[PDB]
Amino acid sequence: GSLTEDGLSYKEKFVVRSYEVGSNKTATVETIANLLQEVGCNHAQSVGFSATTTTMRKLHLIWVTARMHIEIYKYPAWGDVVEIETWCQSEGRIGTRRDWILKDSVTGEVTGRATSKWVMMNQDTRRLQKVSDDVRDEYLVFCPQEPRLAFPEENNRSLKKIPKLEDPAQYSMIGLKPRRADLDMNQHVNNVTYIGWVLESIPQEIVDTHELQVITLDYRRECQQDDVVDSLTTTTSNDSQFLHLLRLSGDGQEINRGTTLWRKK
Amino acid sequence: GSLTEDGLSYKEKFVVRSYEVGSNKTATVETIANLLQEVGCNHAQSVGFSATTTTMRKLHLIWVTARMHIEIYKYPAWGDVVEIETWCQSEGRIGTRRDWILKDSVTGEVTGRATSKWVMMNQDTRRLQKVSDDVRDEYLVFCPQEPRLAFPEENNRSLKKIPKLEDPAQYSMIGLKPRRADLDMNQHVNNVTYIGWVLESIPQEIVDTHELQVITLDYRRECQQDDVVDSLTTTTSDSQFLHLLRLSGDGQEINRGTTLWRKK
Ligand SMILES: NC(=O)[C@@H](O)C1CCOCC1
Ligand SMILES: NC(=O)[C@@H](O)C1CCOCC1
Repeated sequence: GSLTEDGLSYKEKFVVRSYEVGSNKTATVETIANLLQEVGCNHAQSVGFSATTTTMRKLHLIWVTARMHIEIYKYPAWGDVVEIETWCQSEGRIGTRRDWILKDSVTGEVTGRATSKWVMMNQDTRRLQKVSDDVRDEYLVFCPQEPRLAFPEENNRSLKKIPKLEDPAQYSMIGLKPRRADLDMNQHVNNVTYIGWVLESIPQEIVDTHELQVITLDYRRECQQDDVVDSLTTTTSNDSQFLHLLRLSGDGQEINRGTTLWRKK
Repeated sequence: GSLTEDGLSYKEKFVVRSYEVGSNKTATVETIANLLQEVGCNHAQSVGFSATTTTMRKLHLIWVTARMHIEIYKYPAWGDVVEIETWCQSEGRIGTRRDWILKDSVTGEVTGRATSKWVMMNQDTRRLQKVSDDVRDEYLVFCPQEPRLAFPEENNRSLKKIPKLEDPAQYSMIGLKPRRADLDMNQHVNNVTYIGWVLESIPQEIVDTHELQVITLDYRRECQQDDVVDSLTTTTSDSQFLHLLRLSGDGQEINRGTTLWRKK
């Protein structure tokens, strides 16, 4: 991969692997989400990060994902080349945003797009905070100055408020636990794992007859390595919509909430 | 990737990804095993196998992994380029073997090696059988004629008999279940997932102070999408462990194995 000519965005190509595809012989949404995470990581490395700056490290500060929104029009097939372009943007003192555009390498057509909201937090106390001016200036030299949005629309799905699923849930998948493959290099549960856990409570019949078009996921609390999770889903709706909830198996402490939109195959 | 000049083996390079590494910032054994599986699929595609032959499809026959043995000397770091060479071999009517050699792209040094034993079976009845004769012919044109072994030493770790772990196990991880990411394109549990489940019963302290050097795994029965598994481990000793994967209810055996670990 490489930064574009202006140095304000980063591009990388990926060839879809055999174990990365589902029953349709096309990449899963978890494969897509892992690839977005990989291109984001390579973008940070290319401009001297890690995404902590020198000031953030001095104050034990980290960037944390608050929301992830993905819309896929076409899943790349096994063996296809997918090109992803990503960039970051400052959102004042609220936090930062990372956007992605997915394209078919052969045709150049947009096959998907994603946006994520990030908030600043003390690594030890877990206390969120607004962005300091010294930090804001340090990453503004790597972001475009004029707004560049993957989701520019007037009232788009990426910014919609998500409600809390009420008991009883229509569907559920109980006793989900992360294994070592679900942990990143810092022994924290990978953000993509939660996408998988949310989808576990979608019945196999929807999965077999529909394609996932949109997923919006809020991250409220982290699942520890020794925590057990319950995945809850209720139909809110040819299209099918669902409301999701991930909560701890015991006390019922909320860890995630989301919505998915599916279309008939 | 591409087949070598003689067309009897296949090579592919891979750049290690951020989510593919563990605490040591080096690729996990599950990442390694996924890469071997990927180079194996690309080798089959390149010689027209889509690993069923023409006669196997009409007869409802498939190749199934019976044993997987992996020995790693150095795990590639995040960002490194690893080159893997793989080839197949006929083992008479017992079955077939697929071997791999892992190398550092920059130095050309061997950083690991793997071998797998495969058996033939009817995909419906799940009944094993001796390969054939008219099927051996179709495979032998894509394999080297003289023996080429990733593990050539006479009576080596890859061919050792594995015993059954006796209850009570020293360590255990119970209630393991596969999710959709653990399934392949045919809705079967990926063979690499069982490697992960075996390692789940190794205490975090061994993982934090040792590096996995060798793993040998026997595949006895498949875990269905709706099955629950218990992972059992006992120290037999470097550190060595004996492993058992069995169904959470009846205790039906699905895998057995051994791992050897070195102090970091
Ligand atoms: N590192 C990242 O960009 C993560 O926060 C994302 C990656 C895509 O899946 C959702 C979480
Ligand atoms: N397809 C294959 O080569 C599999 O049978 C292997 C892959 C890596 O180790 C576990 C089993």
